[PDB]
Amino acid sequence: MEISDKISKEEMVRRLKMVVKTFMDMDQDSEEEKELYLNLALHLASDFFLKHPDKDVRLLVACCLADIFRIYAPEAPHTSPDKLKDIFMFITRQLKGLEDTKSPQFNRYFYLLENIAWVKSYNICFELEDSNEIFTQLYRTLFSVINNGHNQKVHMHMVDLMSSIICEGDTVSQELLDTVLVNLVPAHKNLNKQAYDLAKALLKRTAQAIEPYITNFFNQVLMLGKTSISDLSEHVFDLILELYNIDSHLLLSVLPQLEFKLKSNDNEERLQVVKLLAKMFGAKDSELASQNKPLWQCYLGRFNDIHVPIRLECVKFASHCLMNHPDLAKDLTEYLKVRSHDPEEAIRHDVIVSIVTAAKKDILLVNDHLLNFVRERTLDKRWRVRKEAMMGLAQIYKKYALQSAAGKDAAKQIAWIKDKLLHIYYQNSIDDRLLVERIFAQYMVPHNLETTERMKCLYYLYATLDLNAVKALNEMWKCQNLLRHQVKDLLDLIKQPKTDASVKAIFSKVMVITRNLPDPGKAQDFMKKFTQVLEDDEKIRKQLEVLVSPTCSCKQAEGCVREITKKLGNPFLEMIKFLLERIAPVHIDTESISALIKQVNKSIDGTADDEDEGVPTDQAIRAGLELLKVLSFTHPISFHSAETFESLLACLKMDDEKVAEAALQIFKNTGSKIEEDFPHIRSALLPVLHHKSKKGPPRQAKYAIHCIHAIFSSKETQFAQIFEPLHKSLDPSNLEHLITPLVTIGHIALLAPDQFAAPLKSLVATFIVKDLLMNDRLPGKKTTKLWVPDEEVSPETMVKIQAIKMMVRWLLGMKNNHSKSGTSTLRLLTTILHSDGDLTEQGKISKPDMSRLRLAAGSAIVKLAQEPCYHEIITLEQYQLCALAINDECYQVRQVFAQKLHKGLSRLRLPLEYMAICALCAKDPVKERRAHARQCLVKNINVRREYLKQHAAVSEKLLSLLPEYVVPYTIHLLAHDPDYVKVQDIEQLKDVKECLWFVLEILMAKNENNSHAFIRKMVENIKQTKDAQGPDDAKMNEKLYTVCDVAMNIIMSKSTTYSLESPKDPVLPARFFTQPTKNYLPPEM
Amino acid sequence: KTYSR
Ligand SMILES: O=P(O)(O)O[C@H]1[C@@H](OP(=O)(O)O)[C@@H](OP(=O)(O)O)[C@@H](OP(=O)(O)O)[C@@H](OP(=O)(O)O)[C@@H]1OP(=O)(O)O
Repeated sequence: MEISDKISKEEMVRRLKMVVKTFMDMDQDSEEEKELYLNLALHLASDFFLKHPDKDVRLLVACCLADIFRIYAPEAPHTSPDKLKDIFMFITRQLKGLEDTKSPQFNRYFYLLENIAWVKSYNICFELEDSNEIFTQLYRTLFSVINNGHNQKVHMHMVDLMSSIICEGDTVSQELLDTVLVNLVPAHKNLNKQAYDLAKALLKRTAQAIEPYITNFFNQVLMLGKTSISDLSEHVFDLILELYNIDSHLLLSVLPQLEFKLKSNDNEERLQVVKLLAKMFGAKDSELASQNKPLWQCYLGRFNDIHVPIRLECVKFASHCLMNHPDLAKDLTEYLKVRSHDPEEAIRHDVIVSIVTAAKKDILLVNDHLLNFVRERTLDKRWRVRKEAMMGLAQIYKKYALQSAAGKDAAKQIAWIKDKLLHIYYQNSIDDRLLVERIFAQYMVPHNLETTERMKCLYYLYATLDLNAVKALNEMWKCQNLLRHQVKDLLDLIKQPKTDASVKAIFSKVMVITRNLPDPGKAQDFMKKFTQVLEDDEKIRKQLEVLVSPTCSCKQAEGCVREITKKLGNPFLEMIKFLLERIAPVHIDTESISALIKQVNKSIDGTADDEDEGVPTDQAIRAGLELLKVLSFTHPISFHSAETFESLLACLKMDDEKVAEAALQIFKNTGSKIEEDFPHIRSALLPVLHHKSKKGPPRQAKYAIHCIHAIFSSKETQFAQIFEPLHKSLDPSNLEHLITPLVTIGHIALLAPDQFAAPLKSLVATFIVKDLLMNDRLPGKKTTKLWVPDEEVSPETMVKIQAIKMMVRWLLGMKNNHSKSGTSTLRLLTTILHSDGDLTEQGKISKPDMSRLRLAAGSAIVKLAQEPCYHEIITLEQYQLCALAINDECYQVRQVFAQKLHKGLSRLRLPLEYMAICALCAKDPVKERRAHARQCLVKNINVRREYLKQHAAVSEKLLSLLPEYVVPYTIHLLAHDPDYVKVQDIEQLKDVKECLWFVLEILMAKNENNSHAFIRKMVENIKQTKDAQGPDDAKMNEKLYTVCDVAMNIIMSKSTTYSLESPKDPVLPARFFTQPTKNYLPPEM
Repeated sequence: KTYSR
C-alpha cells in the first residue's frame, strides 16, 4: 500500500507490479476504491518516479499513470499544469520502448500504448501552454519507433492516439503538421516504409479535420512564395501527388491553386505543374477529370503551350491517357492532330509513339483518326519521323491484321495498312524504299515462317493487295534480281587477272551498287574497303558466291550472311548488312516455288481455305498465277525442280484457259533445261504443245510455239510436223478456222525464218496478199458507227488483222531487206492507210472494220520501225502518212495508235521522229487525248535524260536519245502536214504554232545544260538547209523556213537562256535536211 | 469514459 524511497529496490518493484494490477482492474464507477487510492495516484507522479534511473520502474509507473487517467476521467487528479506537463513528456519517453519488439517488456509498452490510445489521455494537454511541444514530440516518437516488427494493432492505436489530437484540438501548427508530411517525402518514404504507411493512415483518418492546415500550407508556399514556413517547401509537388492518392479531399482547395499555376508566366514552374497533373490525370484509377472538369480543360489547353517541354510532356501523357482512360480519348483527338504537324520533330515523333503504344496494347484504344495521323506521318519530311510511323503501322498490321488479335471486324478497320505501306516503295528516298523491304520481310510475310506456311501467307496477301501495291511488290523483286546480278558481276571481275582496265571496271560496278545503298557519301568509301576485302579473303568470296547464286535456298542464305558477318567482326559492318539483306533470298527459292504452285493447285480443287481466309477462290487463283508469272521472270531458275514442273504439267491439262495460258508462259521462261535434267517431263510435254499449237486457242498456240523453241533441241523437226499440216489447211473457204493457224505460222516464221523461207514467201505473196486481203467474202453490216466491240467484228476482218500481224512477224524473223521483201510489205501497209482501210475500194467493207484495218496497218509500220533494218526502208512519205493515224476520225484508232507509240518510245527502240508525231495531238478535240499525249512526252523526254545522265554517250547513239533532237522532226512533220496548205495563212500557222508549243513547253521545262541555246541553234541550222524531200521545190522550202521562224518566235518569247552558246554544233538528220536569213513570218504573228 | 471535445 506504500511506495517510497525508503523501501529496498526489490520490494518496491514487487509492490509496483501489484499496484499495476489493481489500477488496471479498477473501474471508473468504484468511487470507494478511488478515494482510497487517490493519494497513491498523486504520489506515483512524484519526481522520484518520473526520473527513476531504473528502466523497469519508469515503465510500471507509466502504466499506472495511464490507468490513473482512465479511472478518474474526465476529471484527472493532478491539477498542477507544470506537473501535468512532466507526466505526459515522461510517458512519451517511455513509448520509445515500443521499438524493441523482441524485449520481454514489449507487451507492457504495448499496454501503455493501447491505454492512452483508448482513453485519449493526451487530450488533457490541449489546455497546457506547451501543448505544441508535447504533441510534436509525441508524433516524432511514434514515427521513429514504428517498424516492421509491429502488428496492425500497434499501427491502429497510434492512429487513434494521433487522430484525436487533430480532430478534437483547437489547431494544428505547421511544425506538428510537418511531423506527418515529412514521412511522405520520397527520400524518407524510401528508407522507411513503416513511417510512410502510418502517415497515410493518419491523414486518411483525419482528412476532413486536417484539410484546412494542408490548404494553408500549400497556399503559403505556392501562391505567396513563403519558403521559410517549412523545411518541406521544396517537396510540395512530391507531396501533392502523395496526398491526392491518400484522399482526394485533402487537395479540395489545392486543385484550384494548381489551375491558377497553369496560367503562370514562369516556364519552369508551369512545366512542373504539367508534369504533376500528368501523373494525377494519367494514373489508372484516377478520376480527377470527372471530378474537376475545369481543371481538365485548363490542362488540355497546355497541348498548345509555346514551351516545347510542356508540349512534349502533354504528348507523352497522351499514351497513358489513351491506355488507362478510353472515355477521355475523344478529348485528345483534336490536340494530337495539330501536334502531328508540330514544328519540332521531337513532338511529331512522340505523337506517333503515343498512338502506336496504345494501339499495340489494344487497337480498340485508338480510333481511325489517330491511325490516319500516323499514316500522314509516313510522308513526314524527317526520316526519323516517317521511320517511326511505318514501323508503327507494320507492328500494328502484324498483330491485328496478320494474326487477327482483335477479331475479324478489327482487321478490316486496318485493311489499308498493307497497301499504304507498299505504296511507299514509289518514293525517291532510298531510306524509305529499303525500309519497306525490311517491313515486308518481317511484318507482312515473316521470313521465319516455314516454307509452306510462308507461301500460304504470301499467296493470300498478294491476292488482296491494291493494284499499285502488287506493282510495287513486283518492282521490288526485280530490283533485288538486278542487284544480285550486279554483285555476281563484281565477284567475277575480282576473279580476273588484275589490270588497270579491270580495276576501272571494278570501280564502275562498285559505283553502281552504292546507288542502291543508304548514305552514298559513305557507301562509296565502304565499298572500296569491301572490294579490298574480297580481293584478299578467299573464304568470304566463296560465301558471297553462294549467296548470289540463283539456286541459293533461304536456309543457305541465312547461313551465308552469318559467316560473312562473323569474319568482318564498325559503321562499315553496318553498311554491308544492308547489302547482305537486300541480296539474300528470304521468301523465294526452289522449295518455295514448289510450295506456291501447290498452294494454287489446292485452290483449284477444293482447298476450303479461301473462304475462311477472306478471299474469293476466284481472284485468289488469278493472283496466284500472276504471282507465278512474275516470279518466273525474276526467279526463273527457282522453278527448276521436278515437283514444280510436275505441278505445272497438271496445270497445263486443266481445261481452264487462264490456268493453261499461265503454265505455258512459265514453261517458256523456265524450261530452258527441262530436256537435260527432266526427260520424262519433256516427253510428257511434247504432245500437249503440238495439240495447243494446232487446235488453239491462239494465245496458247503462241506460247506453245515459243515453248518448243525454248526447250527442245529438236525444235526444227517439231516445227515441220506443225507447219506442213497448217500450211495445207489455209483455204479461203474457211474464215473462222484461219485464226489459230495464222498465229502459229506467224510465230514459226519469227523463230524459224530460214527453215521455212520459201513456203512463207509464197504463202504471203499468194494467200495473204492476193487471196485474203483483196476480197470481201462476208461483208460486215452497213452502219454509222466507226467502231464496234471485238465480238461484233466480222470474222473476215479478224483474219485480215491476224494476217497483217503474221506478215510483220515474218519480217522480224528475217531481219533483212536483201530480196526487197520488206519494201513490198511496207508498200502494202501504206496503201491500206491511204485507202482509209478499204484496200479494194469496193465499199463492201464495213466502217468499223475499216477502222480496225487502219489501226492494224498503222500499228504494223510502227512495229517494223523498231527494227533498224526496216527503219531504213521506211520512206518519209510512208512515215508521214502513218503519222496521221494519230488524228484518225475514230477515237479508238488514234487512242491505240498512240499507245503503241508510247510503248515503242518507252523501250527506247522507236526513233524520235515518231515522238514528233505526238505534236499533232494538239489538234485533238478530246481532253483525254491531249492529256495522254503530254503524259507520253514528259515520260519519254525524262527517261531519255536520266539514261544519258548515267550512261556514257557515243557519237551516233547520243543523237538517238537527246530529246532536243525532236524539234527538227517536229518542224519537218508540221511543214508537211495536210492542213498546212497556204504558206503564209494565219489560222493555219496558228495551228502549226500550238503544235510546236505542245512539245516545246515540255522540252524546255528543264532549261539546263544550255538546252534552249542548243534548240535555237538547230532551228538556225535548218534555215541553212533544204527540205531534202524536195530540195529544188522552192515553195516547199519556203514552208520549211517559215515553220522555223514560228518555232523561233516561241523560243524567244518563252525563255531568256536561248541567246547563249550551243554546247555542240547540232547534226541535222541527213534524210530530212540537206547539209547546211530573213523572217518568213507574216507581220501579224 | 474518455476525454473528448
Ligand atoms: O509478248 P506477249 O506476252 O505475247 O504479248 C503480245 C504483244 O505484247 P508485247 O510485245 O508488248 O509484249 C503484243 O504487243 P505488240 O508488240 O503487238 O505491240 C500484243 O498485241 P496487241 O496490242 O494487238 O494485243 C499481243 O497480241 P498478240 O497475241 O497478237 O501477240 C500479245 O499480248 P497478249 O497475248 O498477252 O494479249
